[PDB]
Amino acid sequence: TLDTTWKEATLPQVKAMLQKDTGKVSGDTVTYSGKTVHVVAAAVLPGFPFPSFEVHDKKNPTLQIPAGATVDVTFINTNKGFGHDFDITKKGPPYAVMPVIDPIVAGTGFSPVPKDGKFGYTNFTWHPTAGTYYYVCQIPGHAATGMFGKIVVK
Ligand SMILES: [Cu+2]
Repeated sequence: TLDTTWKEATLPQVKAMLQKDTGKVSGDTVTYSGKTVHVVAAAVLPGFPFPSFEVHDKKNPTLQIPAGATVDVTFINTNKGFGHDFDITKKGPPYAVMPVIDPIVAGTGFSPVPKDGKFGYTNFTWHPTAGTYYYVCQIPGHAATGMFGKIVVK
């Protein structure tokens, strides 16, 4: 039930997609509003620390999403040498080297490692129920060393 469908994007296409995130930054939180919201996350953008996810040009920010919203997530793997995944779970940190995060409520399989000047990305839709969730990478050791962020659906 994980999303294992990866589309190819060049760097300009990646940038264009990153700019489509509909959240507003305050502090270290990205707040979304409206009936449908579009989260665009990337794994380790240039200039950002490994390992981390970036959303709206912030490092592992907390995503604030309205209860009742349909969440369209775009996940892009911009990180050379790694096939990061993006999985949403109720299980919080700290994470084991091999995270035990079932059930995964929405998310992806492992992404392709970047190649041919191209990056893998994917889109999935999530209809969350109010609560605190986390977006996590399951590549061994990544979540244990900080590759995760929080989602507050309220
Ligand atoms: Cu990772």
